[PDB]
Amino acid sequence: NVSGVQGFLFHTDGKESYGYRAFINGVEIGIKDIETVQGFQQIIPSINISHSDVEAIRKAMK
Amino acid sequence: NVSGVQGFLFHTDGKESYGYRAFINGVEIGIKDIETVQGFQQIIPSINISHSDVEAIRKAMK
Amino acid sequence: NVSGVQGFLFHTDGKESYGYRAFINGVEIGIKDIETVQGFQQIIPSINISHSDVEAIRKAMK
Amino acid sequence: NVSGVQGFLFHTDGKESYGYRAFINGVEIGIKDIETVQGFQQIIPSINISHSDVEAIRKAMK
Amino acid sequence: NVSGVQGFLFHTDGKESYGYRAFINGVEIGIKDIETVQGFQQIIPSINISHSDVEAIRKAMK
Amino acid sequence: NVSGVQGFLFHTDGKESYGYRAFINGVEIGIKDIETVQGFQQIIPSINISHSDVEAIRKAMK
Amino acid sequence: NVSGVQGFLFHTDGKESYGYRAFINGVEIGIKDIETVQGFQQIIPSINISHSDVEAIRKAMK
Amino acid sequence: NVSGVQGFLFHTDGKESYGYRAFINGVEIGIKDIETVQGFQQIIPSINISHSDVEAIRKAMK
Repeated sequence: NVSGVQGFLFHTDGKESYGYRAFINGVEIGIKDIETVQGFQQIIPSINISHSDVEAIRKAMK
Repeated sequence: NVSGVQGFLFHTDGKESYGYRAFINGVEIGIKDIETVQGFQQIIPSINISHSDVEAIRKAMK
Repeated sequence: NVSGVQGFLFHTDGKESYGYRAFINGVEIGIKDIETVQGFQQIIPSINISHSDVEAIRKAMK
Repeated sequence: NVSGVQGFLFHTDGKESYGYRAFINGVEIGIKDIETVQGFQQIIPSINISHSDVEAIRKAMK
Repeated sequence: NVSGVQGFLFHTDGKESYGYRAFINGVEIGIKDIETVQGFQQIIPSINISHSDVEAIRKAMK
Repeated sequence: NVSGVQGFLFHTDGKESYGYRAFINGVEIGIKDIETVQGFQQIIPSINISHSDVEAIRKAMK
Repeated sequence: NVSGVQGFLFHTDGKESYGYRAFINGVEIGIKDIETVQGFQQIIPSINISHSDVEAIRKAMK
Repeated sequence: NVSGVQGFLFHTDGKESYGYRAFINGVEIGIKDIETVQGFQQIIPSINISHSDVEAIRKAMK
């Protein structure tokens, strides 16, 4: 993996969107623009996580 | 493995269901929503574990 | 190996069964239910070890 | 990966261009010349990042 | 290598047989039963080592 | 990678040549002879970097 | 590499034989029996080194 | 790479030959015999390095 990035994008398609976020090298960030989502989709996976589950996933990606 | 996640989802098809859970980077979490299960099934395996065996698996998975 | 598990299931088909056990990440456990055996067979190998040899294998997986 | 380089080029196709930049082994640099962009595109990925998201990516990429 | 085992079985086909033995994660053990030999042949290689050479191999294999 | 070398050759085809250089295992060197360039091109990549960008790349390969 | 062995067998076909030797996990040993040579040829490479060069190779495999 | 060797042979086809040499696990050695060159060409690459560039390569290869 030449990119130097490990992690994933996450979002929900449920009624209660939080937009897109990512874990990148163990750091959680918000992604504001569509362009950046598409850019990182070239190099890391993009999965669905419901709003109610984000807190637990945060615990495990710490 | 670009995702930065090692682990697995687990559930039982037996009578005493505990829903879905996962080990994610050595942290055990409960998973509240179907969308999250399907999200993580994109990047980690999903296996069956009896209610009766979770305690021993917990011991191995720190 | 995305599962975060290294190890193997072991059992004997000799007259003197000890059921199924596993080394998971260097930790020995007993597996009580058939469902759990089949689940872990999705991600780690499953080999035969006679009852008389388990003590030596324990020494080496310590 | 024989190059000894992990990282990526990034740029925006939006209105507020910042040219090309890169993370190379966790160091952020600006890239002044087209020849260098084309050189590094031989060994590292090249993705789109909005001007608005660079600050968060910076935080993840140390 | 998902098994968490690195090592090999060894035996001699010469006149002074010592049965089967193995190095498993740098620990030397004797193997008492055919079932165990066949089990481990599923996950580690099995080679020939003369009785006369075991002492030197021991020195290398710590 | 059996060669024990990670890095790359770099040069510019711009008007202002600095000849060939390389980062080899994090050490920057000049390559004076054509024979050596061709030799290392057998084992590491060879990319273009403009003279104006070498200073930044040096910073990141430190 | 599941064998837990890194190294090589070496011998000379020059007039001045030293028999077979090996570096196994950074430890030099002599191999006395043909059976052991053939056994290790299943898992590590077997190359030619002249008697006059063994001293230098020893220096580098230390 | 099962050999436990990382490195390369080097020589020059220029007028000032130094014979064959190698870096083997970060140690530079001279190689006295053709048989050894052919042996190591089985496990490590063999490249051209001008007499004039050896000093710089030495600096990188520690």
